[PDB]
Amino acid sequence: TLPYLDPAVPVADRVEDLLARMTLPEKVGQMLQLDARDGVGPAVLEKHAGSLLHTSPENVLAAHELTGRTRLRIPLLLAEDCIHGHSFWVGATIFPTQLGMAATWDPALVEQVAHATAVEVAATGVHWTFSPVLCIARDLRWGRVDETFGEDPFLIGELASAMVRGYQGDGLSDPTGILATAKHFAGYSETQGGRDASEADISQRKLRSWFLPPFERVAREGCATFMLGYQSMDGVPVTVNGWLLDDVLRGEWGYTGTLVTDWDNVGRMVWEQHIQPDYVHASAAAVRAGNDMVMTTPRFFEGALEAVDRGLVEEAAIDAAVRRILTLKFRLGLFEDPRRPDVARQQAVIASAEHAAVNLEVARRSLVLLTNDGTLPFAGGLDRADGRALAPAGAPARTIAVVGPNADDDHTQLGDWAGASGQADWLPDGHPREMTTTVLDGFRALAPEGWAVTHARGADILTLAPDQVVVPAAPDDALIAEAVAAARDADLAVAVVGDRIELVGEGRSTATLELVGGQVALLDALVATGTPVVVVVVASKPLVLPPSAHAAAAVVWAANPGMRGGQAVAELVLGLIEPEGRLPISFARHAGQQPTYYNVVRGQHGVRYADLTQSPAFAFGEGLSYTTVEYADLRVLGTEHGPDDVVRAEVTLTNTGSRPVRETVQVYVSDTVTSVTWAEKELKAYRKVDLAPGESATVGLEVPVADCTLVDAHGRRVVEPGEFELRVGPSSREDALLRASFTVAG
Amino acid sequence: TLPYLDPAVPVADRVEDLLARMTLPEKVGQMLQLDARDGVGPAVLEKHAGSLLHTSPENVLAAHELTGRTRLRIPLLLAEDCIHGHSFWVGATIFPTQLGMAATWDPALVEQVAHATAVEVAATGVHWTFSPVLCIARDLRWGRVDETFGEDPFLIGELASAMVRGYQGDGLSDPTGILATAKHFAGYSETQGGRDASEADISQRKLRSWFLPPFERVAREGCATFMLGYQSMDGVPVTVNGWLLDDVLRGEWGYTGTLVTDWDNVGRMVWEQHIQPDYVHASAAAVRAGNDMVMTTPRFFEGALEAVDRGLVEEAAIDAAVRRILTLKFRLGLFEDPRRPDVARQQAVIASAEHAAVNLEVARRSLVLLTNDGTLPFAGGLDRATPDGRALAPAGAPARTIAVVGPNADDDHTQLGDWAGASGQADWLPDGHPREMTTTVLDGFRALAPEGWAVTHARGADILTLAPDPEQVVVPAAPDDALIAEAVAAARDADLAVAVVGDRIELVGEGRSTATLELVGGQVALLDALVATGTPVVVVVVASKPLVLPPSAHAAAAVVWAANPGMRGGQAVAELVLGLIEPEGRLPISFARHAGQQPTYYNVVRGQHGVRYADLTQSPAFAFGEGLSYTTVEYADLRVLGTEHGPDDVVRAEVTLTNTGSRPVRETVQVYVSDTVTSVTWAEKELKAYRKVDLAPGESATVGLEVPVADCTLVDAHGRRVVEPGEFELRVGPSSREDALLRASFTVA
Ligand SMILES: OC[C@H]1O[C@@H](O)[C@H](O)[C@@H](O)[C@@H]1O
Ligand SMILES: OC[C@H]1O[C@@H](O)[C@H](O)[C@@H](O)[C@@H]1O
Ligand SMILES: [Ca+2]
Ligand SMILES: [Ca+2]
Repeated sequence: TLPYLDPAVPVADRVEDLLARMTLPEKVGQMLQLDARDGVGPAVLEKHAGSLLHTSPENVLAAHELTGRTRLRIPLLLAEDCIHGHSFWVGATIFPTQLGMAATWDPALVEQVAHATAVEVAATGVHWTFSPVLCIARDLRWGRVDETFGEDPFLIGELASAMVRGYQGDGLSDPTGILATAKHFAGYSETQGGRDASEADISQRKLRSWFLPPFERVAREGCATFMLGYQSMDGVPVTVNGWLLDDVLRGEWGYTGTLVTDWDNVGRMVWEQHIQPDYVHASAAAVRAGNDMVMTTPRFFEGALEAVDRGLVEEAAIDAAVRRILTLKFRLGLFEDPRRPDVARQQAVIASAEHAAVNLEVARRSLVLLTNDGTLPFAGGLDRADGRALAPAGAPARTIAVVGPNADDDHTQLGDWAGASGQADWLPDGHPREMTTTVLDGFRALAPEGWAVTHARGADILTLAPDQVVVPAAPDDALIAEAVAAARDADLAVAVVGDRIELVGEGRSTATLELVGGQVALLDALVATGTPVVVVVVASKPLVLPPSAHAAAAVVWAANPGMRGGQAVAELVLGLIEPEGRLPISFARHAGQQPTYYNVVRGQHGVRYADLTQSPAFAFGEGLSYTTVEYADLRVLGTEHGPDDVVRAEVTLTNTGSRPVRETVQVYVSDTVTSVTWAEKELKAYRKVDLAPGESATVGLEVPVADCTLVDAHGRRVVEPGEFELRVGPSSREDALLRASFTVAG
Repeated sequence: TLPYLDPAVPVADRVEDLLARMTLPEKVGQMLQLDARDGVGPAVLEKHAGSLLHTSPENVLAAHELTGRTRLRIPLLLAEDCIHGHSFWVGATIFPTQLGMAATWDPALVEQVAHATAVEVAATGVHWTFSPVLCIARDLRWGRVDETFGEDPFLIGELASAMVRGYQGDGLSDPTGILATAKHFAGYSETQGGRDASEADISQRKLRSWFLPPFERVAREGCATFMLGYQSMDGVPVTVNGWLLDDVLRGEWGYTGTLVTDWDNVGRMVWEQHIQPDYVHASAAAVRAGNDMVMTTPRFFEGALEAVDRGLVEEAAIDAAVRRILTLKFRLGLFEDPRRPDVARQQAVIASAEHAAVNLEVARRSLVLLTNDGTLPFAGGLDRATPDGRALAPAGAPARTIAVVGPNADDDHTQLGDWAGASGQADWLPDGHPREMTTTVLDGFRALAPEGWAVTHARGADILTLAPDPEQVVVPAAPDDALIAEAVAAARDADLAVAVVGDRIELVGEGRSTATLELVGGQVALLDALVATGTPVVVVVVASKPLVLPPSAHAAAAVVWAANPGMRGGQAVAELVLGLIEPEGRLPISFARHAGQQPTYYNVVRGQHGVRYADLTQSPAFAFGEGLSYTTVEYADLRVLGTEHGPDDVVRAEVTLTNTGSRPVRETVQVYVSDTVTSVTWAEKELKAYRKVDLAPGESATVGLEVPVADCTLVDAHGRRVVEPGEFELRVGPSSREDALLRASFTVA
């Protein structure tokens, strides 16, 4: 012999050949992507699926052998959520969540993570990861903030671009490359009340301004697939949104990649949005809008059939989709080699030592030290003789009390979309305990031999009940008394607090942003012992911390740091490493304070709620080191530019302290007068700079003029001639930014 | 002639004769509305202003004398904020705020308030009120929620239409009529963060869905002027927003009234929104967009003169604006009668007996009883001997002590709310209105309590002080142990504790949004302590807007929402607590449990994955429409009388109500429409009609309901309001709570 089974015939012909031998039930199924957990058998055979997701290792094998038993035997596309590591492979390297990786501000490192993940993923016979996420964290209430790279469009585009580069490798012929997905196109992250897939009150211009830039960048860099979001946007769900799918994605951007809906997007139009009366119309509408893959809407099988029967859609539309789908499978060589799982390769690469080393580096670089009264690094800092630290001169016997509900919780440390977070029914126990170092484990392994590490759960967070729902745990006096006694008997109290899976993720938005359960009572009682308290926040997203946390000696943000996270936290507290992370997201002081992202649009009357500052608790870009860096002399080198030039500048940094630092210099551009209202400033560039104690460096900086854009009326992204301001410094706080003027002429 | 002074000459000819004699500075000046507080001399003489606002009484007489000294002697328009009464006339009738009056759900009553206000205003020489407010209260953080009629487009249209009818009376010839203003067109109440005039991230469809309907109503009913909002909307401030001004207001609606900007809109485009490099270009854009009156941007005078000289705008665009302004003045007859203030007329009508009686009725009907474990009406309820005097001690309660506590229990300024007296916007009333005209909660209990009862008072908490910014700043007061202990001691020696809690002016209004919605200062500690005494506590909320109440308030005996009830509000609360009146009010707005719970307005758009926040219910603390009486009312037989209707038809229906208790009630029956399946995502339900029913104890009544099919619309994609054929549910009950609502379906083919 047949022509579609001939690797000498071009793709287009083998497509048309194969299409000609397919029924209409087999063409409809070729768009289908079904849940493998409801039976691989009926999905490959009765329905004629083109793809499977959520496929356990046994079902992966079973699917390949059910393919030999179909009539034409089209190779399946096997897709999995490999969100920060091979999420659901029992012994895989699990990395920090995307939010924790964003704090490294290190795209070369994030490339390495995506590549490491791809090597592990390809070994298990999965071709397609639903990753990276390009949503922008603009409402902290949203449950899925942990899955974003934060609140800046530019940083998100940098890190997601690096993820796509790493996953896909060299192309459709790389053995260890996989298909990436630009995920939740577009606007899914800012919906009413921060709720999951409520209405997005987002106009075309608002979408173009803060949501589309990351997607457009990966779209022109070769991201293989895009995934359509759940949410209705200005009344119209993305699945049937011709403006976004056609005029933008296919039209303005010229994107030739493949589209997959989100889970039951077609069905939800019936029973949840109530914009379709039945599954035949719903199927029909999704066909007209230009969908390729329909994810987990089984009724789309008979729905799209009943709909071509009753003439609601022609057969020639189904063909257009099946054409782009089979084109992809043919371009991967899947009819030649279906990329079966190779057990020998699994044993060679999965959880390899060099993957663990990548994971440790991200962990170490992602921790953000937020406050520090000088208690850290503990006891002045430690050296090693890896290996155990030596006790410092004059600190022979110290006790570190590690307390709080997240101190030894390795499930919460891995976060959502990993292990037993719930989307895979084949890991009820999650990942092997030995692969994860909790905060407790980290101090126990690295403390000097004359030191002691004690442990006390000090608070619970919650229990489940029916009204199903989270019941916050009361403060529990015996539990707190025990943690207090441990702190009263120690030199340092390390309180590990945060959230956990029932307060994170899909359907689990939160309204208060506060520590649920006994944690606030715990923190109050720990701080009142007078033992210095380091608050380590292991949580999916930024939380409102209580006053006692701002009275504590130090605060470390760890954002679900993954499998080596506890090692990094212990190294940071002991001074075995220097802090390097910077916030990719602002921390609100109160849920009502929002919006707290740094790029707020000008215009407000006043600067202040009558009852509350508008200053965020912690701002985008901020983070401490163990030294002090002085910023001085920002000079724009030639202040006049045309629309294709580059703004070049210099700033001088001085390490005026006693320890080395890797500083992250941040470059913001402010457009002084704009035709339409615009952000007060936007991040456009950054540079990491290594500085030895006492070393001073003059640093070259650099922003393309073609990036100093806004979206005007009509909706064009243009550079507008006028005065500009360059703002350079260690964070987004205005009292930390040097500034210098420049101008763009026509 | 001169023909412009000839009332025999048709108006358009008089306009055109006067326009032709005007210099360019005189024409630009006619577009200025200047702040009379800054000096009435330069405004009228040097700047040739067409209008003044915030004009003190001595400045009103001065303004007329100055007009006689100008070249053209064009009579001024004197405009004022008369927002719930003549706000800034030292002894005028101050009614409840708009949020207070909305709880009455009574447009005929609201029309009488506006009429009474208009009679008082017109006696003082003011021609034009910047009222009513049509904004929709959709973010409770917003500082101006008290200026709205709540969160429902339909109720806002009803009451805003009543205000416009009352103010304007018989029209331009009516001596007690005044111009109304449809204020903050449009989208000003839902901006980022609930902040004052941040970005409104409002698309065209959303603006049409929830914000435009009440503006469209009063525009076709003849509202004389529209005020353009501060805020930038999808990048473009209303002031220069061609889609809103031309395509909608003057295109689709054919609106022919006069436009006025909000305060310094034009200049704000330079120094605040940063969309204009200088005032010349800001003035030019404002003229190009089609503005008429430019409020309090005095630099518009030079800027527009430079803009014409440099050729940025054509002089004929100025002429167009001056034509519309002059036409209004001619049609009002200001060139024949400029409507001088009248001292004899002031004495006749201001703070009159019949105006205080309208005030009393609004106040009584506005209180909302939200919770009640049976403690109310206190001691079983009282009677009067004398529909005015003290109540008599009832059977079984000869001696009772009432302890009136709380920061707002005796504070006349807070009870009147923003936009009244000493609220800040007028500088000639330093002590506000005369103390004796306002009955505080305390005053009311002291006047109504039977002879053998005693009324005590303890301030129990402070709310705030002011301080300089930790770079003018609200500093929440600490809980004060002595002051708490004094209110605790008063409560322990009492039968009932009436805790009057809320906010005050520094936590309310322009530039004064709130993030937490909680009671500020020592109020929470005071409530905790009071509830723990064992004496039953009635929590009375005198505040501008719905506050999140602490747990102790939900454990108290009863909770009463009063929303700044005006000068008689304390009489009303005392009467309510004593059972001298029945509760009638119903919430025009929902109460959130936490700022992070929003949105909590009843008409939320479908689509959410899940029902609740993982840490918190989405159920509001109190919902749109609810409110208790002192009796019980059953809703029984909801029946749609014929379920087939077409585009011109009327859905009719019956429901049966029974007063199964021992006490009379005026119940507010509420009618909601749900569009079961829509082409676009839409609200789960919307209020479309309501009706008040009187019921004596034991009485039943079958009640007829009608909703025009032409109101069961949605805004589709393409953005156009249409009834979509299909299935609908009719939901009828005493509130917007789904478990209080009978339902019946019907079809619109
Ligand atoms: O499992 C496949 C998909 O399930 C969905 O419900 C989530 O929104 C996506 O994040 C995910 O890729
Ligand atoms: O005072 C006149 C006007 O300017 C501003 O202070 C307010 O936004 C308006 O509501 C008011 O009508
Ligand atoms: Ca500019
Ligand atoms: Ca319908």
